[PDB]
Amino acid sequence: QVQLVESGGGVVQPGRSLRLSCAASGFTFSNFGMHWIRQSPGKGLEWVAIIWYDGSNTYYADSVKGRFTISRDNSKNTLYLQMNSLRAEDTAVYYCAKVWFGESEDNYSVDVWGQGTTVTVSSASTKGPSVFPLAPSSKSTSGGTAALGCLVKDYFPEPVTVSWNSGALTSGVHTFPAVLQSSGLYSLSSVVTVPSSSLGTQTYICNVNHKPSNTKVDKKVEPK
Amino acid sequence: QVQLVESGGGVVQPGRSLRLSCAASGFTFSNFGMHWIRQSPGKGLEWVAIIWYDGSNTYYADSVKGRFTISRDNSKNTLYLQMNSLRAEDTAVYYCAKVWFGESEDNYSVDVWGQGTTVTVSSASTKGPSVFPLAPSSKSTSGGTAALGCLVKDYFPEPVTVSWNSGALTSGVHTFPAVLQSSGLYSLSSVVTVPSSSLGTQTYICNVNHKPSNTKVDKKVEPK
Amino acid sequence: QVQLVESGGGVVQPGRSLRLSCAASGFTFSNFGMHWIRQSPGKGLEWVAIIWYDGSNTYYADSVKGRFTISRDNSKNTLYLQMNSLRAEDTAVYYCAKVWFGESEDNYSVDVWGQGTTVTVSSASTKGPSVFPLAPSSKSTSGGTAALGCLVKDYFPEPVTVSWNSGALTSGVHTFPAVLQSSGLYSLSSVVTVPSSSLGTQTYICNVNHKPSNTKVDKKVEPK
Amino acid sequence: QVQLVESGGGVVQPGRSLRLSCAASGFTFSNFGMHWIRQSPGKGLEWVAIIWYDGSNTYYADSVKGRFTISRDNSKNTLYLQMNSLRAEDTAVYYCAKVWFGESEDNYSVDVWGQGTTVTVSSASTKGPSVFPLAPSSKSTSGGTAALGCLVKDYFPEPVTVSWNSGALTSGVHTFPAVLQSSGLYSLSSVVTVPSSSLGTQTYICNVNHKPSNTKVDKKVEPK
Amino acid sequence: QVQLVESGGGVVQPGRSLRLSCAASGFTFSNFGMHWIRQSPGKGLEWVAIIWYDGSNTYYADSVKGRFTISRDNSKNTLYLQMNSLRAEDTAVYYCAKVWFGESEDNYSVDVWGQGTTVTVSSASTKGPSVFPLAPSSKSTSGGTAALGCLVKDYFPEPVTVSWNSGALTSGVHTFPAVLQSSGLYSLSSVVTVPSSSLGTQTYICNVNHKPSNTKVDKKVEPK
Amino acid sequence: DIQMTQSPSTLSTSVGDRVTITCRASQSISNWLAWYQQKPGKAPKLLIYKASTLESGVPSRFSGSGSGTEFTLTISSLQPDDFATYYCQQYSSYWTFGQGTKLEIKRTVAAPSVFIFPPSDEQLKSGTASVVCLLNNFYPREAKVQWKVDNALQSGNSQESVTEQDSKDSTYSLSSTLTLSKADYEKHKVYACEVTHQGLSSPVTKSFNRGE
Amino acid sequence: DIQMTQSPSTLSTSVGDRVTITCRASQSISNWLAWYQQKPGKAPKLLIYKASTLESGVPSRFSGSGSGTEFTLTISSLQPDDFATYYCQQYSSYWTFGQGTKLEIKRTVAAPSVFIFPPSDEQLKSGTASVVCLLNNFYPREAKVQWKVDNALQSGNSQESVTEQDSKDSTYSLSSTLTLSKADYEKHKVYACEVTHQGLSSPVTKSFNRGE
Amino acid sequence: DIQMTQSPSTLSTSVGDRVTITCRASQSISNWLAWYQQKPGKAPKLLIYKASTLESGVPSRFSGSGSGTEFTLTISSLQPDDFATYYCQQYSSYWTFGQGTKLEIKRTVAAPSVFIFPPSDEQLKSGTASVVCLLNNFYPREAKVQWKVDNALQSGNSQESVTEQDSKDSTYSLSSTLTLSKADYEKHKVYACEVTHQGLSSPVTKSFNRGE
Amino acid sequence: DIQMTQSPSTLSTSVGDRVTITCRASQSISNWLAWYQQKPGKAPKLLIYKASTLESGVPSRFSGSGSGTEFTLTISSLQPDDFATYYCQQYSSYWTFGQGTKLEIKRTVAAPSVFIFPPSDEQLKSGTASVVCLLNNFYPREAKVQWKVDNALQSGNSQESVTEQDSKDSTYSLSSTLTLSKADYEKHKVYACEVTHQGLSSPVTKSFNRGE
Amino acid sequence: PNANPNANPNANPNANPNANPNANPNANPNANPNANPNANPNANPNANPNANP
Repeated sequence: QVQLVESGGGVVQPGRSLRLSCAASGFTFSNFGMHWIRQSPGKGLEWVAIIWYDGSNTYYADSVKGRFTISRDNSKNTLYLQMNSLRAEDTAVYYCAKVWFGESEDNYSVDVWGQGTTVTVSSASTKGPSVFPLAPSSKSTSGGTAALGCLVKDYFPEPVTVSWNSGALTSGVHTFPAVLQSSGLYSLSSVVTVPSSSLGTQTYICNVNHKPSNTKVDKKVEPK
Repeated sequence: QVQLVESGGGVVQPGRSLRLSCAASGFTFSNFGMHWIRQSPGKGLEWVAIIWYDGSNTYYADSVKGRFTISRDNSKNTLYLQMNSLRAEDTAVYYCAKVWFGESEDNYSVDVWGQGTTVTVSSASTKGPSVFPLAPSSKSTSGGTAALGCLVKDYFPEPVTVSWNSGALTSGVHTFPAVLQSSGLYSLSSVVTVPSSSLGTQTYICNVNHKPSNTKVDKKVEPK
Repeated sequence: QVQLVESGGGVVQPGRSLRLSCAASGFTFSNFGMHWIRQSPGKGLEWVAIIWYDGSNTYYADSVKGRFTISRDNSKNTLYLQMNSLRAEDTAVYYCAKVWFGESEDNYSVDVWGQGTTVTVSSASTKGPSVFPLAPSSKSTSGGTAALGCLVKDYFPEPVTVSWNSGALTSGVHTFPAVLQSSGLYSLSSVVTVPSSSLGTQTYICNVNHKPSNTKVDKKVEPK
Repeated sequence: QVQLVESGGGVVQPGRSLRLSCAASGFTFSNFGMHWIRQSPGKGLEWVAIIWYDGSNTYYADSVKGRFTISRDNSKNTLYLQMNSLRAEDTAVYYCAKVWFGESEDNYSVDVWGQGTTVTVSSASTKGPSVFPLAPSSKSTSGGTAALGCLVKDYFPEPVTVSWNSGALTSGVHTFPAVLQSSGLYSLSSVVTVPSSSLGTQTYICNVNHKPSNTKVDKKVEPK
Repeated sequence: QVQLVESGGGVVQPGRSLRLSCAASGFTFSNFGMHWIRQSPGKGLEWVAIIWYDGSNTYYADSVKGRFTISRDNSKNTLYLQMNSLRAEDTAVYYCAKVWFGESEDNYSVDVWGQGTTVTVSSASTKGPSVFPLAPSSKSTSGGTAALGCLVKDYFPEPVTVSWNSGALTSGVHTFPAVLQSSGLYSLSSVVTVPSSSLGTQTYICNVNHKPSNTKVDKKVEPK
Repeated sequence: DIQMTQSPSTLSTSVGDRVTITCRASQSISNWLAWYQQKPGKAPKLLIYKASTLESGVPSRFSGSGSGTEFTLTISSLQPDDFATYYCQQYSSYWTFGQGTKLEIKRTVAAPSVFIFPPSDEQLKSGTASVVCLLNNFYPREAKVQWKVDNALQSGNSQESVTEQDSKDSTYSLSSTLTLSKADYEKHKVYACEVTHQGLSSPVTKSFNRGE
Repeated sequence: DIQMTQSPSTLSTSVGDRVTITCRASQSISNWLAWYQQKPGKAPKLLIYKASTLESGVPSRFSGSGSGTEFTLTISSLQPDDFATYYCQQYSSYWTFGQGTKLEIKRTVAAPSVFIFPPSDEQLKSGTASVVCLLNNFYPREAKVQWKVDNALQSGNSQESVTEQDSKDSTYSLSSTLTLSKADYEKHKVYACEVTHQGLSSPVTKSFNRGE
Repeated sequence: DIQMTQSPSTLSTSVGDRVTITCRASQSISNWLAWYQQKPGKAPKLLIYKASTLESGVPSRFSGSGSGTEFTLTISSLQPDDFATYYCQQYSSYWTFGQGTKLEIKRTVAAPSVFIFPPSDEQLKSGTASVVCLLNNFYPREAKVQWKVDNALQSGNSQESVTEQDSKDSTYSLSSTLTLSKADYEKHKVYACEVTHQGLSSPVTKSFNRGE
Repeated sequence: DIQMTQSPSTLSTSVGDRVTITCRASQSISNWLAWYQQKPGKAPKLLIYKASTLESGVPSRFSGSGSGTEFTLTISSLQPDDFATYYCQQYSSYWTFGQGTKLEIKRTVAAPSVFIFPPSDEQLKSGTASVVCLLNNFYPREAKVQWKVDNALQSGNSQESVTEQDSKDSTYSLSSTLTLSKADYEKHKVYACEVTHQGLSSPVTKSFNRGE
Repeated sequence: PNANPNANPNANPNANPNANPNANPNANPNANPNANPNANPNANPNANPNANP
């Protein structure tokens, strides 16, 4: 069927430029107009640009007019979005989308969305995480259940993976979504509930992995 | 004048492929777009595909999208239609057609149709017919007129020719169009009204001919 | 500058063929498409054919399609028009013309026209004219001015030259354009106004010359 | 890598002819089209001519059409430009340039430029320069720094070289670009800043050299 | 029919030169252009060079331009490729290939490939292999089936042949493809599954042969 | 997908009559509608485009009208060459044709002649039994044939075939074929075909007994 | 430089199957695309040119389709002679080949036989230690082999080798060779290879002790 | 003839700045626009084609954008090697270049040092009189020099020449030459050049008397 | 291999007529087409090359036209010497000829004279029986001859031969030879040849009895 | 009087598929001026088989 694959996203310092591409297949790309639409946690879904099938007419949202340039290569079946002078608020997931087929006098929107590519505009430098133990004790015990975890603080960029005992422990694991701090570094927590009767004898190690920095940390969590 | 000649049609098992061609003459073939349009008794007229004069844009009906490929060879003045993964419902007569000349902003359709080529998608094997006599008697006599005939059953594929007394008897002959049965074999009847006073003395033989299987059967019809 | 020279025109019987040529100079002939356009008193200017720079696409007017063939020889810088099955209405002056240089998406026409060559389609045979005097008298005198002339009737083909007194008399001479008669022969008149007081003393002779038939006639016009 | 070397430029009187050549190496010369492009201070960059790889098609700018002839010798890997009927405005630096390799349906321009050769169209006769002293005094002193120089006036053609004290004085030297005067003769100035405490005691001589006329002048500049 | 025979391949040190030849028969060699195409496990199929029938035009891939030279001897019906400044990544199987016959304006590729000749660019010195037994025991036994083998390690260059019991044992033999090590020496393994009830009584010997160094080693594999 | 619908499906008319056929679209197609004529066993020919423009070479007795969703084709005076099937085609969004209207030759009513044929002994030996009911030279075409086997109506085991209008007398002929296995055929006694037609005051029934 | 890409990289199929492989170009190459077949240890052979023209001598069960940037090769009914590697090639601008698609013989699932071999004493005397893990007669080809030295995973010190599909039963064999210095080998005790495969409900682990 | 126009004509910038220059065509040229860089006294080098495709070997800090009639060239972070003149070129219909934009090294304002030189006795003996006014080490380049002879402004008898930016301190030097006949020169007394510059609160005037 | 096709294969024409024959190629051959004339029992002669260039010595009444895949040869005014066979030939890629067009002398219709000859007793003694049916002085060339032996049509045992147009009256003659073994011949009685021709309202039949 | 930004941005299937007879017949000056690597490299069978002379 119709398939759209975005590429080109990544981390870019503010003020630099970045060019996103969208490869289309499964349909005659040159016969359809296309949209770029972005989604961010702060503003939700936000339309960015539209281009005609032949590129003759282009339109842009007011917040991006004069900075973004949408183009297309019908010989390569590729849609492009050149983004210049990026600001912090442009961090979002960008989707390309295909206009549906309709009647000649109707208004038009999109029916098939691409997979999406993440763009993160930040002045933070690549940095491995700090792993701190969340040690269980009597003050974090209610009955026969205790909670322990690992705090993964001050890392950039996204994402990081957390496993327990090389993946052998998955029941009761809650890895929270990362939060952006004032320093531009991300931070999250991973917690697990265990039987209190197993504390002191069963070994629990959290395995934090951060591919952008090739960081691998195995932190042992012991009770207090 | 304008002339279009289709070729390449025939019997094909479901799931196999077949390539139809359309030779054009009498006009500048490379200057016009072309259509392929099919006609079947079950669905009537049904548009299949369109190709631009230079082949840059092609369009297909939804029922054939992804299976058929239309192309053209302007150096040979030939239009092609490669049909893959044929289903039973694709059995039809296929016409190539020429787009008319019009204004730059008008919508376009076809003005000249080709001769047409028959495509039959069936899993039946080539088989000669069984010719059985429909013998006249008192129950098929009203006054001085009687009716007799031949039933041509279980043959494949179309068509078959029926003559009476080597063509000497044509007045009052009615050969019905063939009907396709549940078994995938065709069947038809041919009847003729004769003077009752000729029964018992004049010999009536129906001559069934089936070129695809080289079947020739002369069946004698005797009265009761 | 740009120069186009037509050749090949003449008198041709209906049903015969004729080949026109157009020699081009002053520009790169192989880089431009060309037109043939004809002009007749009955139809005015009338486009005939167009050819692409490489000859790949040719177009013809509806009234000539199937009878005329346009071609070109880029190695010789020559444009050709083979005319078959000529009809009477094809008699006209034929010009070759050069397409102007423009933008890639514009429509195109011609900017430089050739000199023109005359084509006369008629079944009339070559025949010299009959010269009859238009004799002045009292009925062709008003005051001191009288009118006399020569009638040049039933000649073919065009043209004919008329002089008066071997060219010594040119003031006041009016040679009318020839008219084609129902018999397919042309006819015209040449008149001159002279002082009535000079009649009987000044000798007036009209000299008709017709190179196609080598006709030379000196007709003396005497008063009545 | 790719290398282009122009030759043949020089001084030519208006109305005369001149032949430029361009030697190519580092690539298969016969497989690429070539451009000649010129640059002048009055018009900037200005395309002159283009030739196909086999020489079959040539194009020229309107200002040179009919006077310049571009050709090539693929056996010698040499590009030629014969310039006839030269005008004053043809004085410029001429570069040969190589067309880049691209797709079959793209438009084309040049990617590698040659070194360039200077062509000066002038009716001026060969003439050595006049060297005049720019004498320092109290009116050309600000603090401990004074300025002196040499005015090199009325020479033809370019170029001339200026040094001070046989090259021993280079700090603070400003040799101005030559300017063309109404008389067709060039003129320029060379200035140098020196310690005011050295005036009257340190000897400063400017050495003007003009190879076309074998002129060597050592002019001492003394205060007044 | 068409036959192509490559020759000239072998072991060459990096930085040295080598000349490959391709003998053609079964067709008029002088009437066709030729290609050289190479295949390596890391890059797959890779076009190298093309030469015209008369040698007037040659083309090379970007990765080999300036180092390889393609030529031909139509009097000997021989195609040549002189390769200078060989690098390690040039190790591949090289095929010569014949261009197919087509139309004058078509694009062209190859229809008949040669047999291929292997080129190995390595700084390793010729060295015989070390043959070590992979002895079966209780730790390599599951039921009545055991596995044993021979490891042929640290040899150069390719190839080596391995047989068992002078070829008398072929059922159940698996000789793995050789691998190139960081030291430039090759290594491979050969394994066989045998009935456990035959251990200690049936004799199994692996025979490694290396014709370039005339190495023959018969290693007996005994259980532990 | 724009649906097209033509009315009427069949029109009985005579030479010299004024004929009007209609064509309707499921949505507005502006004026982008074409009319095509097709004669049996022959390729279709273009008659009208833009709903009202006459194709070059088409006689003036054809005219088109209509806009939006309703269109009509009018023949002022029918001629024998005009007896054919007429299809409309929208070309506003892709291309879809109507079901087609066949212009039929109107004549006086003629009741069918009914004949029945039993299965031959050779076909019975072959393992099949075909019973044939024939309606000869009738008009108009609408008729109903019901098979009754021991007074039991059959359904789903018969097939009908109808001829085109005869060129000489404009009549129809229809054949109905009842196909049964030898066991089904020999498991019953009475086999009848009953025919009703607007030219028949009462239904006509022909019947036989197996073996009779 | 036009990039070519073929999908899928490997296709498991059986005799009589309908096979379709796809090939895409980084830019438009019009119809100038050829398909070449290559059997192992043999030179490539031309099958199709101009994307849809069958080479002389090629059986009709091969067909090509596609234009612009997407092309497909279709085998209507697979035959045992068609098990080979198929390459597409653009020849619109110079010549670049795709990575190639290998048609694999589809068969039933067969679990691997796992054997482990320790380094020989002679190689240890030579200064090197090779440990061999063998997977015999398995299908499909996808499997994972992890080396563990005293329960520590190794990386960058092993090499894998795979045989082609066996002619008799269409199975694979795999060898994994872990290479270590004599000092590294004698500085540890337990040596294991762990194997995972989709036909195995649980991972299989073979191990030995140095000196045992 | 397609006219090309570049803005700005001159742009003063510093190392590390983001530079954007624009180029407009008199008519639509689609995307057929190339950008060329030229260093003084050296041949131009190709930077960008198809308006946004980076030439091989060109550092990534260069980028192109634009389509139709408006195009831009952007340097994300200026480096000292990038101080050169940039020309755009349409190649949609023949080939025409823009006037060029020169990227200038921005620095602080520095007022000019003014020097005047009278005609030499040798040139006066030759029949001509050239008076030279020199402006040394000033920035920016824009300045006005007016010649006044006995308080009368001169026009059309002077020529100016400007040096390029000094490699060491990025300053300019300017020479103005006033040329007069010996009779005009000896028919007056006071000779002054008046200079205005953005670093000068008031115009500076240097003058001498003939013979003094 | 470029296929060539000429139409019509035979054209009946008269002196003074305007003749046009056509020739088509399976693919584009540009203008590389030649026309050759061949008279029966004589070598072919070159008429036209490059599709429109007249060979030296060829009268001006011959002309060529056409380009790409369609070409025509025109004779403005036919002359009696021009009754011959005309072949077109592409020479764009190797050389292939058309089937040829034979110009036939058109004349009035003349019915054939039919004669039959039985096998001689000497040939019957030799073991073979040839029966000969003769059609004399007929036009046009199309005719049908059917052998009937005791009213049974024969097939595959006869051969026909046709003469060229007679120089004096432009008529044809045709011989049909039925060949049979002596045993096959003596196993029947009546031997007839039936002849049909467009100038005959009814077939003409000649017959004899074996032994008569 | 402005353009409807939400209008049909696709390509009308029922557009003009023929050739434009009034389109550019001239030769494009800035077209491909180089040689084609994948041109015909084989000798021509129907080339000149005689002397120059």
